[PDB]
Amino acid sequence: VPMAREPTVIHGKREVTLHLHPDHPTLFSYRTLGEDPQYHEEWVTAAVERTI
Amino acid sequence: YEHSTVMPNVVGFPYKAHIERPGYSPLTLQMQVVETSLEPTLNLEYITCEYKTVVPSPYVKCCGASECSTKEKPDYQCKVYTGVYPFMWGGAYCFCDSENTQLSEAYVDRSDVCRHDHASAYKAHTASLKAKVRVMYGNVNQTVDVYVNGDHAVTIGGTQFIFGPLSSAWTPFDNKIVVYKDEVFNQDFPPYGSGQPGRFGDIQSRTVESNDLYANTALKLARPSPGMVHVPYTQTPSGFKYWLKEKGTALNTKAPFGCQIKTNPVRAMNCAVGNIPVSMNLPDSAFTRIVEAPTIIDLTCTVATCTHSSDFGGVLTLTYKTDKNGDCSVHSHSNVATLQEATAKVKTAGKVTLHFSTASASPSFVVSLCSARATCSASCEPPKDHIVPYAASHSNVVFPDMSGTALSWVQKISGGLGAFAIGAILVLVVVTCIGLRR
Ligand SMILES: *[C@@H]1O[C@H](CO)[C@@H](O[C@@H]2O[C@H](CO)[C@@H](O[C@@H]3O[C@H](CO)[C@@H](O)[C@H](O)[C@@H]3O)[C@H](O)[C@H]2NC(C)=O)[C@H](O)[C@H]1NC(C)=O
Ligand SMILES: *[C@@H]1O[C@H](CO)[C@@H](O[C@@H]2O[C@H](CO)[C@@H](O[C@@H]3O[C@H](CO)[C@@H](O)[C@H](O)[C@@H]3O)[C@H](O)[C@H]2NC(C)=O)[C@H](O)[C@H]1NC(C)=O
Repeated sequence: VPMAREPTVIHGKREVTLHLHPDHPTLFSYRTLGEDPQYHEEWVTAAVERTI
Repeated sequence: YEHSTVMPNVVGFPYKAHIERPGYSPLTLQMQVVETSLEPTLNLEYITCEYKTVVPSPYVKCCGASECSTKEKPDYQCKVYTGVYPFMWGGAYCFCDSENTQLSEAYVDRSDVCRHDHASAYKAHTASLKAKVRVMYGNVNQTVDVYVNGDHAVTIGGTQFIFGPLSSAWTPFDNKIVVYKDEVFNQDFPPYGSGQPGRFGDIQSRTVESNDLYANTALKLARPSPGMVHVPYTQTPSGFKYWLKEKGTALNTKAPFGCQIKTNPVRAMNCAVGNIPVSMNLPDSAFTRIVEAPTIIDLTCTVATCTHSSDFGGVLTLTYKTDKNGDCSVHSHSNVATLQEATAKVKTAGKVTLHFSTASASPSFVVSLCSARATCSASCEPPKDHIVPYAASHSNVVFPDMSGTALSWVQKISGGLGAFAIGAILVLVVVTCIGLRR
């Protein structure tokens, strides 16, 4: 199976802006590892821009 | 010499323990948690997998009649039809024009590959914690594996270690669990014998090799179309295939405290919560006689730079006066600051350096080199990097010292106001006394 490219990170004040460049539908998901996490998962298809 | 302490259940945290025997020089141990495993206890309920419909060939009994016979098969269905006039490639047999019958038969059965692709329904309770701890002191390295409960003693170089039960009793697994390959789902599955068609658990088996089977898929037969032999039927699609497409999320991407869920066996690893009490029993060979340890007098502490960052962003300098050169044990008696080294090289020059990390604007703590004591105060500026890829190495204590700048200003203002109020009280009391003495 192929491995997708590493996304570009942009640091901020307790925030990360993340650039995504997929070639084909990939699954992107994140969670905050605290007491009460904040879920997410998605099927990225084209170039997007997400803040985490 | 028995001892006890508590260590945080955070992987990679450099915990250091101080032992002060009154007949020997102080000793410092290092304990680090490398790996943990929360192991729940599971009871199997039933096994679900895709089904397969078995439809035998029809038996066209003609110039006569047939009667349906009951059988003990899962979701069995049988009917007899009247008036069929079947056709085949060479022509139509069954001479009798209308006095023919066809018997249809069908039932459900477990699929061929159910023993490679199935979902399990479990009940989880009473998790058991297991850990792997690395300890070093003096010249003794080594890692050990320990059950984290008060009934397992492991000996590491002549020292007996007992790791007590966890402070908290929190588990990420609910009462009911559905396990599929390497994914764990917090799901409420229907009871055995009460499955509904089209959803999860339409067919259930008590075990993968068990002979019994309960299937409810609403299999229904229909009358064949005239002049053909096909045994029509209708059936609600499989519930397992449906569950595969709309199960939704998981526990691997949902668990709190940032701990990965794995399978075979079901466990939750590196899952930081609570405290781990430690009970120890050391022999006399580990300590050093006080005569052999160098004597340290006139210990003073100074700070060069301080930045309360996640990594060790502080430099400390100790000045002293000794008679001989050897090895001391270095420890900090407050959790506001964590030292990087546990032992230092003492020399007749009289200067040693240490590294510490803090999370408060104005830290204040007491540091000991062998038997001497000293008090350190520092002014620390915030760091500039917004985000780092490594965990914090401090205890995350923010409250500044009472001698800090902000607290000093608060003290000054409070003292001024208190002096004003005291003067008010004195004037009022003097006036009242003069009035009463009249
Ligand atoms: C060869 O073909 C002849 C076609 O006539 C077959 O004769 C049919 O035999 C069946 C079997 O007995 C008869 O059915 C019977 O019908 C009466 C009512 O008429 C009913 O009371 C009986 O209980 C039974 O169902 C059928 O009537 C008869 N055909 C005719 C036109 O009378 C014969 O069976 C065939 N040979 C073989 C070996 O199948
Ligand atoms: C007790 O034993 C452990 C394991 O043998 C020691 O940890 C090991 O320390 C050495 C360096 O002294 C590490 O080697 C270096 O690791 C870095 C990691 O980036 C690598 O880039 C270097 O090329 C070099 O291989 C070794 O990795 C490390 N082992 C583990 C599992 O982390 C430990 O130092 C011993 N205790 C004492 C007091 O020395």
